[PDB]
Amino acid sequence: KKLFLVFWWHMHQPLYREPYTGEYLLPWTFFHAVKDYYDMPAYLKDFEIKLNFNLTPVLIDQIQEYAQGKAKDVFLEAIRKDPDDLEKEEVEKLIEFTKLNYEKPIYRFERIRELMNKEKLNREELLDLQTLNLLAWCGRTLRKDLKDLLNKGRNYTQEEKEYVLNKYFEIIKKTLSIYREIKEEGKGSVSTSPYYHPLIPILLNPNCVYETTPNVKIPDFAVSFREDASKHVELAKEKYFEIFGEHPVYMWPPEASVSNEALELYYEKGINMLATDEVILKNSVERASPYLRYYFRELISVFFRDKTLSDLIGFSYHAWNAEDAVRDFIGRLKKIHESVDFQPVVFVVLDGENCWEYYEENGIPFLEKLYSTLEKEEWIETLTLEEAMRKEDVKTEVIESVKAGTWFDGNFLKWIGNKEKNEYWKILIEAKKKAKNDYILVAEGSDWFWWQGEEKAPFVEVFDKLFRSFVRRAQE
Ligand SMILES: C[C@H]1O[C@H](O[C@H]2[C@H](O)[C@@H](O)[C@@H](O[C@H]3[C@H](O)[C@@H](O)[C@@H](O)O[C@@H]3CO)O[C@@H]2CO)[C@H](O)[C@@H](O)[C@@H]1N[C@H]1C=C(CO)[C@@H](O)[C@H](O)[C@H]1O
Repeated sequence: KKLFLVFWWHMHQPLYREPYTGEYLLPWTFFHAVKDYYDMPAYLKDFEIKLNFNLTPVLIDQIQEYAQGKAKDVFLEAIRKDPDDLEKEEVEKLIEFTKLNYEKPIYRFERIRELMNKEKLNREELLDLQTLNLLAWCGRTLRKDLKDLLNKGRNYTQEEKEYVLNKYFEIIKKTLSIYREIKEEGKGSVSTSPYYHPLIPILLNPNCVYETTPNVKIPDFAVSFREDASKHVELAKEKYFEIFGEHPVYMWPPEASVSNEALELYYEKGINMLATDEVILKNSVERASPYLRYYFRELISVFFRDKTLSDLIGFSYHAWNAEDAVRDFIGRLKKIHESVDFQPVVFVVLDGENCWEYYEENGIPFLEKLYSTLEKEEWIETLTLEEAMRKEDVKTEVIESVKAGTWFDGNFLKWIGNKEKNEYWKILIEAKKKAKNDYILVAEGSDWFWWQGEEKAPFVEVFDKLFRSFVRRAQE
């Protein structure tokens, strides 16, 4: 009697490329590419387990642009330059980026603490600030290859910085290749999402928000987004087809967001299985066990992630020592295994790149111990999405209706329902009436609405510039 364990690591960035200048106004795609997007699948080179991944099409587009040498990344240019060539504005951006990241364990260099205590930085201090920002985002693979430069911690030269940059771009250039490799080796399945990571249930029917939050105010949706919802899914199938050579049959719904109408759309577009959140299941059925494969109206298979386990990795275990965290996680799997007489399917589904910066050593001791342990546990079998979808010795249940929501409290309030978020929807609605090109799809991404109207969101001015620039460009 096995426990079936399914990891599904979701990878996404919104489009940081400003459409009029072509400039990447934030470096987050570059930094998560060199830290996470190659290294997370590359664990499969060292550990005999299965791991699955979601890649959004808009993330893939940007990874490609960086790999081809065509991304004009303004923050990265401030890092690359000799400090004597830095603009006043660039020194400020560097310092402010450091301030934002200063307390994360991956930034634990005493030299960074020194540099932020200084009133004015000379050329050598700015080289250290530049290079330590780079090295803070070093991924597992190059953490081994560049170990000696990392331990130096100070006194970096321009040549050493450029060496690190070149190795980082080598990692980016091999990123799509490693997803193709682990896929064709059967070591993991790769899914995608609707193209720009929108909230499909809202695009199909904004009234679905009242299924969970009847008191919310939303703007006047005087235009239909139903066709755009279909386009996000169809364009995502095409982008995935181009990269991996087949149409995707697994999709991760952005923000775990489902509704009865969204599930119908995914079915109509040929998607065979998706996953969503345990809160949705609890809101939708009485006996809400996440350890079964569900069939929505006999149309499409649905797994509900184990929210506790997913949240322990995503939010809890950074505050734990690595050995104790793995002990805790394995202990919880043992409890699940002996809590049922059938073989439970245990989906662990979360962002694949955002939690690690808060762990010691970028989460590498944790994942190395976790994967080493799982590799050898005889009562656990990790599965690909394909194996989970087609496995015969599991329990199943039919579901006729879901209550529309997301994995954030089972509702849509993180993206709609206050004056500032509603203003973005109003802007989008107005622009859609006059839209002439697919930049309107870019502006439908969930990310713009998440950062709008929030207390101190970092660089929200940049997200705002991007959203409004895409909305402007969509009408031209
Ligand atoms: C400002 C923020 O930008 C970057 O964050 C991006 C994430 O890295 C991406 O993975 C993507 O996240 C979305 C997920 O895919 C989705 O599943 C859901 O979880 O929503 C996410 C938000 O839409 O897109 C993000 C940008 O939209 C950057 O990587 C990240 O570090 C930056 N976070 C800063 C913000 C705050 C306050 O919230 C601090 O807590 C962080 O420490 C800062 O680094």
